[PDB]
Amino acid sequence: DELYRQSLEIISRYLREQATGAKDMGRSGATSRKALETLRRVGDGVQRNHETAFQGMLRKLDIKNEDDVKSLSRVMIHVFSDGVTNWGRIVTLISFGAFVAKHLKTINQESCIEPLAESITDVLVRTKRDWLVKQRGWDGFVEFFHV
Amino acid sequence: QVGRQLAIIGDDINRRYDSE
Ligand SMILES: [Zn+2]
Repeated sequence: DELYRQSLEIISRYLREQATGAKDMGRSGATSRKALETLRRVGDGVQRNHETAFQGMLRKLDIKNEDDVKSLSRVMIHVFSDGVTNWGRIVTLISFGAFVAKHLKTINQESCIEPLAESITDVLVRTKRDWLVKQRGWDGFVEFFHV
Repeated sequence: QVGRQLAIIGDDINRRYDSE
């Protein structure tokens, strides 16, 4: 499942880099590198322009431990519950994932960041694989925003 | 509530990049 592997590598690297402040590639490295750079520009913009909403959403989720981190899967599924899929929703979910990741670092729950990245990746790849393939994967992601 | 609020924000982001 290369689409899962590539997606996890991009999403995990972004969440962990956002949480730790320290920038840390396999197959399709050139595309994945542009996707991660696109994610830095667009995702940092999303978190800044919607910071107040994200703060309230984070407080509502009330994440105090690793057990509270097993509820986000149902939240991520809710993003696409109306049947609509687009890159804006996808990048917004990953940006909010990075926002949670920063929170998890602050409360010394850094070990939860990887299961969070695996859960975001699973929802995208498991429930939207057809759409992601039709949109040409992360090449299409990079092209859609064309920063 | 949270996933719906993310969907709304994401649609605004999508419109911003998609509009011709
Ligand atoms: Zn609801």
